[PDB]
Parts: sequence; C-alpha cells; structure tokens
Amino acid sequence: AIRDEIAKNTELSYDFLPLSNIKALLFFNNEKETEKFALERNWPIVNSKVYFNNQSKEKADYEDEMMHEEDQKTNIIEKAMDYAISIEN
Amino acid sequence: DAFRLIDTGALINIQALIHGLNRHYYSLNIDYHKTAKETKMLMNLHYEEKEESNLAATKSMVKIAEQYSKRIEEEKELTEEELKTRVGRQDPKKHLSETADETLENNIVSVLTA
Repeated sequence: AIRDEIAKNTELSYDFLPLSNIKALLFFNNEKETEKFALERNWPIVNSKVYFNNQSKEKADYEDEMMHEEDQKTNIIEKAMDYAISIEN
Repeated sequence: DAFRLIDTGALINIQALIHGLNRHYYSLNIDYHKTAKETKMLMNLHYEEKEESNLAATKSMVKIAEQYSKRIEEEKELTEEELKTRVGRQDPKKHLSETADETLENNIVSVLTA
C-alpha cells in the first residue's frame, strides 16, 4: 500500500527508472518482486529499468461529451447560452 | 384604395343617391387572397441552404478585429452610460445591453462553423 503510491510517485517522478532504484525505492530485494508489480502495474520495462512511456491512463472511455467538447459543449453552451437566450423568458 | 362612388342602397349609402349628388372619395373595402402555394414560392425568397447558409456567411473571422473592435468599442460607451447614474433616456443602464448584446450572438454563430 505504501509502494503503490511510490509506484505512482516513481511513475510521476520517473518516466524511466533503473529497476534497481525502483526496487531500492520499493525496499525490495529481488527486483522480480518489483518486476511483477511494475508489470502488474503494466510498466514499460527494458533491462535494468522500469519505464513509464505513458505515466498515466490518458483516454480510457468515460469522462466525455463534456469537458473537451469543442463546439459541442460550446454549442451546448451556445444552446445553453441560447437558452440563457431562450429560457430568457 | 378603390372607389366606386354610389351604392345599391348600401350594405342595404342609401340617401344621398336618391337625394342625388353622390360625390366623395368613397373607397371600397379591399382584400385579396393567394395561397400557401406561392407563399412558399414567395417565402422561397429569403444545394441551397448548405450552399446558402452556414457556410455562406461563416465569413466572420475576416472581421475579428472589428468583431473585437466592435465589441471593443462597446466597452467605452458604457462607463459613459453607467456614469450618468450620478432626467430621461440615454440612461446609464440602457444601451449597455442592447450594445454588448448585439456582439454577443453574432459572435457565437461563428462557433457553429468551427
């Protein structure tokens, strides 16, 4: 529970980290200990190094139709403001 | 107008004819009718819309400067207007909206294109 944070923290802190350092951060002895996690984490990993090529979850389905609808929102917003023009009654 | 100056009696007007000497403007009551048919063909006035509309007047940005400046100018007019608050029209809180409200919409319609 500690390290998962650190995992994200490393994630954050490090795109790339030596599979050493992360383990060193994980207080692990085997890095395969680490390696599991990171790959459980599904972390890009080459030799000796945990990577984060994508440190985050970007995209992934929901949180849509709002907050990045370009005109849509805007148009909705238009539509809205037009309802601020329309509900104006 | 249309005159025809005399009656049968009237809607039955009556007297001046039999009393002779009928003269006046004496309009008739006009009307007319057509149809919803030509009405369309009429209101057809203003391929078409798509070619005619959105997209056909999406030209705005050409004027953004003005579109700004127009909006820009609104500002000044108002500090002015509001000020007088300190009588009759020109009133401190009048042209304000009618001014900053005319550049609001015309500026939103362009968003439809983008």
